[PDB]
Amino acid sequence: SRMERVVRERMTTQDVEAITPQTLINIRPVVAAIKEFFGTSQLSQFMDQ
Amino acid sequence: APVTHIWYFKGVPSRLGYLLDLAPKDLEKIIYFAAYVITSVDEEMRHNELSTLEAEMAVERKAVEDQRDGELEARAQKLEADLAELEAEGAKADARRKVRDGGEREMRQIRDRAQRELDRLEDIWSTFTKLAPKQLIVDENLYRELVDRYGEYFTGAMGAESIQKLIENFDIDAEAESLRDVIRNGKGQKKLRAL
Amino acid sequence: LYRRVINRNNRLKRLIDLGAPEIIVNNEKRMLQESVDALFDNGRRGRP
Amino acid sequence: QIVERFGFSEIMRSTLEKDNTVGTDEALLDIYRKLRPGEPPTKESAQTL
Amino acid sequence: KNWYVVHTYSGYENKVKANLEKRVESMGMQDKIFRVVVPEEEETDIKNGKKKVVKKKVFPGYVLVEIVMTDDSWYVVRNTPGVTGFVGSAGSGSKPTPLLPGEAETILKR
RNA sequence: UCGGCAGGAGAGGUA
DNA sequence: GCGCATGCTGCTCTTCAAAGCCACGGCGACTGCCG
DNA sequence: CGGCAGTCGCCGTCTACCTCTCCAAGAGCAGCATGCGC
Repeated sequence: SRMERVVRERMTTQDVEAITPQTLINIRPVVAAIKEFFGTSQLSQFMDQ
Repeated sequence: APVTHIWYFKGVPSRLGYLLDLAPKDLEKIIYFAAYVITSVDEEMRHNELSTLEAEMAVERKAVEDQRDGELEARAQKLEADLAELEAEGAKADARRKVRDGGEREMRQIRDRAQRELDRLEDIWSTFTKLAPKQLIVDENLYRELVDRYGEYFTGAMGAESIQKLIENFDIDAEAESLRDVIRNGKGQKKLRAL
Repeated sequence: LYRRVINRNNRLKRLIDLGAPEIIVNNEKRMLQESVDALFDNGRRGRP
Repeated sequence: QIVERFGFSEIMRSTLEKDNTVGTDEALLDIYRKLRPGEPPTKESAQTL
Repeated sequence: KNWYVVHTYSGYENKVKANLEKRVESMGMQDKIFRVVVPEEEETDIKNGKKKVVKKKVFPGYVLVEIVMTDDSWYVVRNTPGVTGFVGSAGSGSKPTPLLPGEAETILKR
């Protein structure tokens, strides 16, 4: 959803005929969310062995 | 710019509101730039300039009435003339009844415009006759008008500098003996408020 | 919270000593008041 | 319609004869000056809210 | 109906001006906004001849914008990637207060 | 004689 | 073979958006609100 | 004007000890470095 908001906001400030799917997509929010869940979270717990 | 300590205004109760005799909502509006307040009022010049200002106000009252009746007479002239010259020569007089209602709504258009103006003048005057210190006033429009026409004799602003001004012009003894007099001979809930 | 107060105070000083219209100065004064209020007690009024 | 459907019970009759808002546009305005305070109520915004 | 004010970030004035001028047409409201002016003043200064002209914005953080305002105008000039709000209000910002003729003229003339 | 360090948040446990 | 022009990744700097979110008991002021 | 009752916001909720992991991000802006053309 964050990436979708970014692409929607950036689709209206660029010039047409030079817009490609690779220039509209930002990966940083998704990897940030993934690495924040798998790290500092209350449900992904240190395993006891 | 001066600021206000949070401990002495956002408490239970509000000590600043108890000292200045102001509701906490009024204090919150004044401090955070959402309403005006009247710090001081020179009552001698609003005593000896009263009837003179009232006479100028009656001059504008009469001039607005004269304007209204002037263009109502000239609109009824145009009406009478055109209507009697073109009383549905070809078609049905329902069109001239539609423009009968439309001419009645033209008279009431200029009549409600003169009523609106009368109300503006009335409220301006009323506010300029009931202006005591520590009285909160909202609506930028009115304030600006009062400061344009009757600029002097009335002073006030918004922000913490106007509460510093209210605190500086404060008399502890008079309020203290007033509260003691109220508690001494009083009942109901005003005695509780004084306590 | 000190850095915020200093930044708002510096911007207010520079804007006051420039001849700015009243609306902008009032906005800056409100923002400085909020910053000081948050410095002394954070969360008492509004959101933290 | 309401009284025809919710007439087997009496609490709905009571509520019916004490709303004083008969009208979908004025009911839209009613909940508009409730969910969005301070804002000026326009039937179109209440319809969309 | 008159010149209003908008509040951008620190240093984000020319990007708000650019994004707004692009979204004037790209969006579709070409008859609402008219002129976008980022207040700026030529700071007289030289370093032994080499000039700099510091971009001393006469109002650091704000961008006056002449516009008509009804419904969609508030929306377009509030979601631009950079603007923070419509600085100017009577307590609840229900109808932003416009700049006063005089001050507006003496700002545009500087 | 140079030279030389110690804050917050979350989770799980024992009495 | 030399001169021009255009993009590497470290470093620096500055903070409103906006959805996301959903115990319990005691007390005291207070505030619209009905009457 | 005058009671008034609901409402909302602000206070308080046992002591000592052990082990582990994680801590702003994005965008602009350098001072060079490598390719292409005559």
